[PDB]
Amino acid sequence: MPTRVIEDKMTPSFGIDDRIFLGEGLFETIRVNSSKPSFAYMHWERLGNSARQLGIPFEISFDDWFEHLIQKIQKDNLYHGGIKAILSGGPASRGLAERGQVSQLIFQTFNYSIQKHPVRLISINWLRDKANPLYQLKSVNYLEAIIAQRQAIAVGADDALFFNTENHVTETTCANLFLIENNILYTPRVEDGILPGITRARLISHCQQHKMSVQEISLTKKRIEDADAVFLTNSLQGIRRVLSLDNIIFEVNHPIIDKLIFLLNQDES
Amino acid sequence: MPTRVIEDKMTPSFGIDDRIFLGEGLFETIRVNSSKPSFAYMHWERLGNSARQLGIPFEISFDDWFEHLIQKIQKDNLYHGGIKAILSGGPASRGLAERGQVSQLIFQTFNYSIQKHPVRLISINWLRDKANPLYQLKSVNYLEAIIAQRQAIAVGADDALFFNTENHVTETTCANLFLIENNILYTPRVEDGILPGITRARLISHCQQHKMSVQEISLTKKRIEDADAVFLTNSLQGIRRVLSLDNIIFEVNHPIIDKLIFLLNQDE
Repeated sequence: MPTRVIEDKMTPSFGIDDRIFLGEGLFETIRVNSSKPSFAYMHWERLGNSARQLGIPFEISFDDWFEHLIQKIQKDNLYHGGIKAILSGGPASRGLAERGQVSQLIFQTFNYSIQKHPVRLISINWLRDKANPLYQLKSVNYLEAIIAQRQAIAVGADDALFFNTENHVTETTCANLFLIENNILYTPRVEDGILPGITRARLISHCQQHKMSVQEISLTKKRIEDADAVFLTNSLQGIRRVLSLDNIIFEVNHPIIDKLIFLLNQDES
Repeated sequence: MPTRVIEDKMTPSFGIDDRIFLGEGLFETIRVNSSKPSFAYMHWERLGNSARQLGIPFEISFDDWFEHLIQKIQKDNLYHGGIKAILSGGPASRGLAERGQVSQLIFQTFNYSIQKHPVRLISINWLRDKANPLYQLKSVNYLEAIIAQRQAIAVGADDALFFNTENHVTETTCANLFLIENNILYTPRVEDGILPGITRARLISHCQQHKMSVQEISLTKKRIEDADAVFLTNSLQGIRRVLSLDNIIFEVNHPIIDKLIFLLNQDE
């Protein structure tokens, strides 16, 4: 059977012959609320879609996936917190284009605090090609993000914002970006070369259900600078308000943001 | 001691809290010939330079490094083959900008096969910014290269050639590139966003020593399309001849290539 969960016997890890050491690995970071994994299906779907694209087996049913998440939450006594799933290409013979016959999955829980202070961003100087497939995969290849976040921290900021080679905004090191102008929501298109976030997707669905105008379009730096508000989304933090980008301070409050926080919070899927 | 070697106790690995699983890892691939590692110093120097750039501790002296290599060669009965050194950021608390207090170093030996057939390359469609620091580091973040290599194999090619956002050649998935035009050697500049190869640097040195004109300059796709010959360099395979890039076919012979193979082989 071509996908193996590595269980505790005490924390599991990947062996040195695993292709995850060449970067052949994917992850999902799942919020746990009241001992229940939030949006377990959407995380499974995305992980499987990405695995398929990379040729990595992902032969674990949704029910078994969900059961594994529950057994981890129960064993580690988690109520609120997170679970990270890491899928490796697996042990394989040496060679860049070799193929792991059996992929390996590890689950790990953690506890963390939701940060409520608004975030300070800096723009990164190097650009991404929207055609580079790496940027639509939640992979283990995060050094770029690490370097960018360290630069942000070095200059007094919290996180870094990337742009593509058409000078359009994509995302930060860990979150999708939204802005609000004249009570209309804007966010970069999937085609701008972003990670298609689950939280982003949920927020768009909520807006559609509530007939709140939301536009998926290519956004220049000037659009951000001129926004009424700017905020970020991800599964662990939900919506995070943005105080500034480079030398531009924003108002952090908006009724649309409070409404969206409420709606994301009520979701028990 | 902020750098720990993980020894056999048999095979060692990194723990799940290690920042290597976020991509914070560097490597060196060292050729071994008749039980002797090749250019151990240049490999140590590069890894140290990169670790310093990333803030990963690398408190291992060259003598210590060399001793580790020889001990591993001996223990594994390695005569001809390779040694891969992997340096991880190490265990750390959760967070993307957290820092490993103690980096971890693991050495592994392997046999490998020498491939001498002239290679067929394809050009990759997505471009890299030369200002993206990733591309000058020999890191564990090789998924881009994996995807590219798989595309090359799908159409019966051997390797894939990357370009930067100024439409200049950089490197392949595993090797630097050189071209010959009118008996002059040309190779992309380090500033074009390439890994500064050891084999590349050795070749530049041999050319200088033998009065061979060698130009480190930005190269367009057209320059390569018009080249007399094209070849690749890395530690394990040495000089590799190039038969084709996309639909463009090259003569694989050139007197300069023969001379350079001779000169690099004394060293190996």
